[PDB]
Amino acid sequence: LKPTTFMLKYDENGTITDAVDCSQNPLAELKCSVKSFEIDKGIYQTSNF
Amino acid sequence: AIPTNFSISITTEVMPVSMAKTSVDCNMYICGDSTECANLLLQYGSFCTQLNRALSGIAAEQDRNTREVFAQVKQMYKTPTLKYFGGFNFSQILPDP
Ligand SMILES: *[C@@H]1O[C@H](CO)[C@@H](O[C@@H]2O[C@H](CO)[C@@H](O[C@@H]3O[C@H](CO)[C@@H](O)[C@H](O[C@H]4O[C@H](CO)[C@@H](O)[C@H](O)[C@@H]4O)[C@@H]3O)[C@H](O)[C@H]2NC(C)=O)[C@H](O)[C@H]1NC(C)=O
Ligand SMILES: *[C@@H]1O[C@H](CO)[C@@H](O[C@@H]2O[C@H](CO)[C@@H](O[C@@H]3O[C@H](CO)[C@@H](O)[C@H](O)[C@@H]3O)[C@H](O)[C@H]2NC(C)=O)[C@H](O)[C@H]1NC(C)=O
Repeated sequence: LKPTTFMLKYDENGTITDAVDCSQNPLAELKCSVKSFEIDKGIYQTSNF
Repeated sequence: AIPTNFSISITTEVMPVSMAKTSVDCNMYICGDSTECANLLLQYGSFCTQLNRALSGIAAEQDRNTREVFAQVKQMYKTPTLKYFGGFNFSQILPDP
């Protein structure tokens, strides 16, 4: 186990249906920042470096 | 009274359209090279998130201002080779190859 950050989608019936890493690629971290699974085109600012 | 002769005036006009868009890293400023600040900042939360959204939102408008003024033509026209047109010497307003 490793200290990470995930993001979980619950359904109507309180079931974990989908997850995402915040560490594997910049694309998933974009999903972590905007807090959405589907992302339209464009640039989006995220955290610093 | 009715005027007979006339004159022709050219009057200048100055208007601002934009402003230098900025950006601020938090930890370079509010922390400033110390990890323990960054070990303390996370109690306050993602205020770095909201201000980056705000300042970039200003930055989107600054390009939006310039674009909404200028980008109105749809053909990129060519400057003619002549610059003097029947007493109309455009030698100061047109560019020069
Ligand atoms: C439309 O308007 C433009 C306005 O710029 C005008 O162009 C200018 O014309 C004058 C002459 O009428 C030019 O002045 C001369 O240009 C030549 C070439 O550069 C220079 O060598 C000359 O310098 C010598 O001669 C002078 C007097 O004998 C000396 O004082 C000097 O030290 C040199 O010995 C002289 O400067 C000027 O350069 C142009 N400028 C431009 C940007 O073209 C044009 O004539 C007008 N046309 C019409 C049809 O109205
Ligand atoms: C969340 O859970 C509820 C129940 O725990 C789910 O409702 C159930 O959905 C199924 C699928 O449609 C239903 O089965 C069908 O019912 C219809 C109508 O009676 C019948 O014609 C079909 O042949 C089939 O049997 C089931 O009846 C229904 N039960 C209840 C109590 O509503 C619901 O779909 C779940 N939703 C999610 C997003 O998980």
